[PDB]
Amino acid sequence: KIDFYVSDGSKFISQDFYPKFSWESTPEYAMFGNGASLLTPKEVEKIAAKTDFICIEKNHAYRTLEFAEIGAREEIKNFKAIKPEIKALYYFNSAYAWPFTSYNKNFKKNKIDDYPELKKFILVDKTTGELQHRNNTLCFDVLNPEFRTWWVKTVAQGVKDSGADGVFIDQMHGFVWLRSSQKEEVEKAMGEMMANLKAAIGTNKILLGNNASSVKDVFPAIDAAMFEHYNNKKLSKENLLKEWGDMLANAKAGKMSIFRIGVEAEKEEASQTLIKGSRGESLEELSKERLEYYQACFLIGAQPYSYFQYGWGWRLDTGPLVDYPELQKPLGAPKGAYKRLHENGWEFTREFEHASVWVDTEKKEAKIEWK
Repeated sequence: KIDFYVSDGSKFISQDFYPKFSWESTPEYAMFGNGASLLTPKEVEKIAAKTDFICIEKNHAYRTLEFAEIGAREEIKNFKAIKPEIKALYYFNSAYAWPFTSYNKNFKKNKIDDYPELKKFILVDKTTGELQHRNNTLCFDVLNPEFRTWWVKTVAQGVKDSGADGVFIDQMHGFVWLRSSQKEEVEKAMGEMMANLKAAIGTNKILLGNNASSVKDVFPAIDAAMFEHYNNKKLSKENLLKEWGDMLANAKAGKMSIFRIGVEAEKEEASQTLIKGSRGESLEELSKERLEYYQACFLIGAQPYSYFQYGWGWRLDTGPLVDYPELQKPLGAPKGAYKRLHENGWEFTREFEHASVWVDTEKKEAKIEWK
């Protein structure tokens, strides 16, 4: 059992441009943005002391540095100055035309008709002739080849401008539910756009596909994938079990996995009715109560170059600054694959050099015993 040992006895072959990795403690990925401001230097140290593998989210500091990719560029620079080994990822959505970057600034209801060349990249509602939207965010059309070329170009420009080590690509679906008859064409178009992005990107850049581990046409192009656990089904005992096999398959293919948990996805009765700072306090408390269970779920399936993300959202103030001491306890190399304790139960165990993991994904209990 070596630091690169895959749970099935095979060996992980990292590429040279990948993030640092070790089993010393629970490996951590942090992903965050704050539309309001840049991180203070103290906050950069807090996050940089937690993670060597970070991603800046869709609107970071846009309200004070005008454009999200300028926010990202600022954090890339601040983190790498103090920790040159840190990898920092840009963010870009494949589907929702968030107007936070310079690249997307014209996808607004007051600017888009000044840019007919860009409007043509968007899905139109056939009955009304109006643009499809969600809270007035428009929808890219992956079936449109001029859009795919523009998008690849735009993503590469953002990575290059920001100096990031790669990009987190969010959304895989291609709004297929609005064009269900062309599901096959949507899926191939997505895979093709992702393949073209990987080729256009510098060959030392990490391409991370959110929820892409099982997206057959996209998998060949990505170096990394996130498991986002955005709903109840994703958190089901059956899907956690599936995901452990997916993490193995990612490892075998040379790819990184991010196992992200946000406790907001539980819809715990604890948060019902609450708003503002009060809702925040309840979600933080819930993250601290649930950490052992969710840490165990990751550890059961952990492979080399897999990382845990934790909190209760995607912001600077939903986890990265929060002290979770169990994520810093000594872990060590795993001692082989997990075990399903007995047939048709949902208890699983795994042992590491400095810890024993038990988790019941049916009754949502866990115990990590630290040595």
